[PDB]
Amino acid sequence: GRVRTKTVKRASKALIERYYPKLTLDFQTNKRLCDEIATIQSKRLRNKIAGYTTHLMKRIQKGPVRG
Amino acid sequence: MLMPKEDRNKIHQYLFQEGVVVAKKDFNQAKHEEIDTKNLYVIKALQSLTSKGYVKTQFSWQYYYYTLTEEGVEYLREYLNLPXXXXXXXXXXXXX
Amino acid sequence: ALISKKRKLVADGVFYAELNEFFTRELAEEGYSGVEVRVTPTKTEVIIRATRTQDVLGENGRRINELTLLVQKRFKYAPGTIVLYAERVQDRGLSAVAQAESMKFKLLNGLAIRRAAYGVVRYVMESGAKGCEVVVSGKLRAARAKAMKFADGFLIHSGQPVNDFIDTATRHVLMRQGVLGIKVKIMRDPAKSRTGPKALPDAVTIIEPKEEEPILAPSVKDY
Amino acid sequence: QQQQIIKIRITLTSTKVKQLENVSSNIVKNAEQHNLVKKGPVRLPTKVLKISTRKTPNGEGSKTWETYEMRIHKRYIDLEAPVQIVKRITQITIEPGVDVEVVVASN
RNA sequence: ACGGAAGGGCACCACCAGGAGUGGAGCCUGCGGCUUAAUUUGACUCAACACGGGGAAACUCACCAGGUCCAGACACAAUAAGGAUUGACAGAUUGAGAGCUCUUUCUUGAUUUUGUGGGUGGUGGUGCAUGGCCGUUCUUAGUUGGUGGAGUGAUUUGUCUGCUUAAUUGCGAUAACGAACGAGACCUUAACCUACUAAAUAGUGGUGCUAGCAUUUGCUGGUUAUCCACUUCUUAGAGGGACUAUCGGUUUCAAGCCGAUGGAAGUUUGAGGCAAUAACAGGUCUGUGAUGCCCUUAGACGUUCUGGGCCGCACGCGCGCUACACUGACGGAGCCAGCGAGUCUAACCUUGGCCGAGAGGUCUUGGUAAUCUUGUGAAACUCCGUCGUGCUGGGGAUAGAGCAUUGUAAUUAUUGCUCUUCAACGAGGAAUUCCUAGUAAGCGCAAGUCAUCAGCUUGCGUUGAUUACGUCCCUGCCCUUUGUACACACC
Repeated sequence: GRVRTKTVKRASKALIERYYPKLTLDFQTNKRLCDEIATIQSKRLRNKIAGYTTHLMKRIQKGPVRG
Repeated sequence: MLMPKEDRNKIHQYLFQEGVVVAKKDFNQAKHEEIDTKNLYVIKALQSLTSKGYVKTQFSWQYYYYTLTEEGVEYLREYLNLPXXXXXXXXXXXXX
Repeated sequence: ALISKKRKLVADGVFYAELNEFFTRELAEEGYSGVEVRVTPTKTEVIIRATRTQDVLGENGRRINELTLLVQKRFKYAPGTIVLYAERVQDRGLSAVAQAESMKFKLLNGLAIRRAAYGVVRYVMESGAKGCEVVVSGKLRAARAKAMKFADGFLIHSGQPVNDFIDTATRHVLMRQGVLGIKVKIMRDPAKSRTGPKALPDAVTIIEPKEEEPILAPSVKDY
Repeated sequence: QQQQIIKIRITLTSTKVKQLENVSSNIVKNAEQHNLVKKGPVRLPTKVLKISTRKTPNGEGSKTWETYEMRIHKRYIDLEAPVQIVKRITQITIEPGVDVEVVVASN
């Protein structure tokens, strides 16, 4: 069950919302960005958020998404 | 309890002096640390002293912790025929 | 001595347990709240944390003497190999044990269960605590047993932050009728913490950007 | 004029890894604060003391076993050092909970 | 809240497909039944019965036959310094070298005695008076509040038809919008780190040194200091790493799931720890000096001592252990783990050398431990033979005799050893438990218990399949819809 939790998708939401002059479609740069931008008390969590904000990122780059 | 007044002397002297007693819940122990009597003698003499409100009694982990009280000092005084303002652990010892 | 450090550490632990026990029993009327044992050169330092150190000291240092003599005599220590200090606990309303013994001593004064509990939780909140809940189990004035939860604020119950934030005390108030169980819970503010993880593994805070004024063709600046 | 080259092995041992490592690296760096000869903090395999119990006070119920574990951590550091600097390294670097022991040893 | 009402789901404590079995056999072991001076007791569907850490020779111990002691605080009163009161040699006696009792008569010195009141102790009662703890619902996903909408209202909406996940997990529809508890996060561990810090308690390379075979240069060992060097293996600190990634199928191009690639690892990475609100007259006063009340308290239901008993056997049931053999027994030989654990005011873990068929003994030793036992040279297992389907050399119950060890004590045989005795059991009725990958099952250790006693247990590693990768047929459980005259809620 790889269904990302609510705080994850909510966080990815806020990120892509207020930091599109940054990020890309690469998990690495997104993750490192995530560290130099948000205080995520966990590596695993931050990487969850980064991977998902990455999927949302690559999915806005073909046609926008709700929220 | 039934004990010779000699061991009563050992006990009451020891308490009036050291101001504090300790004794494990273990009868049949022949003899006690510091005091020269059968452990029982101490425990029961202390039940006596503690019921008439002269000492304070506590337990925890199989050990009778005996505090002394102020009327207890009055009565250790009375029982050891020594003047008012005698001894007890009411002195600053060395400098500790 | 000449022990296996397994048994040394274990024995150290059991020593602590018996210690906190004895102090708890002996210093209830003084709002005792825990100890720590310190192995140093020359002496070994037991440090008390009651709320009433002016009385724990005793008549010009007579009672702390009684207790030091006690511990000494019991655990077999040479007169000076052990010393007991008694320094007050900062914010008595953040260590569970203190509030536990508190409400207990409230109900030994016959105050309304609701009144005592609600006043306890109110105090705990007012002492800048993230949350607090006091469960009261047992039989009381009635016949069949009952229980009462009293929560206020924020607490979590699951995971590692259990060990990190919340304090859980369980004190058995004994009355003429039967007995009651005073369970006390205090969630202390993560933001403070001083030492250790200062925010919940949940809390992911995003920082807010700033307006930028682009336009106006490039140019450069020579220093 | 005291001061003579003694071989030493100070062993730290405790259950709180943060303070143990604290006093460990503090010791190694405060002893290397002055070019002293040494074999730095050697880590002994972490000891795990287990206790396997029944959760129940009595007998009834599913057979739920609860497992407890406490952890011993032992470091040992070797220093080649005189007499003063040793009493100096023993007086300070004291930690409430960390068991420190200072052995001469050379045969 | 409940239903012998309707519709969906969930699940190896459910099916399916198979696996290994259990149920039949001997024995071990618990429960019942009986027996008994006593055969102490709680627990009886899942959620009682290899459970109370319950492997009882004494003790434990609660039971039975018996003998002691008070360890009955304290207050009042009473007795009494012409003596209130304790002890005892011997004997009578008694299981007993108990002055328990008595014979006789020394001693002791206000410690006690008697009496009342009051205490105290109690594995005595009440878990249906309670604390606490635990088990079960639950191998579950539920609880709540702010602004707002509907209602006089208690309340409702949020918190929902669908879809998707292990998840009130998401997506999505949408009078709701955004949230907190719980799930998730987190923790802990097993997986990766020729990247960092290092280590005669870990280990490698080189060399001093030396043995063997080669002798051409070698190959194979020794040398807890002969130095030098390294940190890949080992150890543990700090960091890295995965976020179901990349590509691509399928689906309201949504959550997601499916496949190939890559990767230490892509079933919540594998396995655990914690874990909401609420419920039960679940269990536990036989863990507690946690406790209310009741009962007992000197011919004790207090404790202690001797002896016995929980093991008593026509039979019912449960967890099991060893088997019926030829993918085997026997016998030589090959030989590899991982989790542990160990002695101070002591005899714990024991290498080595001899004595012995064996069990064991005896003399030394290392080790408070990564340093010694120990590389725990474990067992299954692999290899060479013997036996050859014959209740056989499979099987080892039953039983006689002899040596040893634990322990004050081994008879009703604690355990271990050798000789002989050579049962039932020829794959097992209806029935029924567990299980989806290093899993099942086979194999053995360590640890708990422990003086001596594992056929139990908690972990650990060793060899390593078959069959799903689904469903709602049996079962159990959730969810709505529905009824209700229940609400201490179908007991």
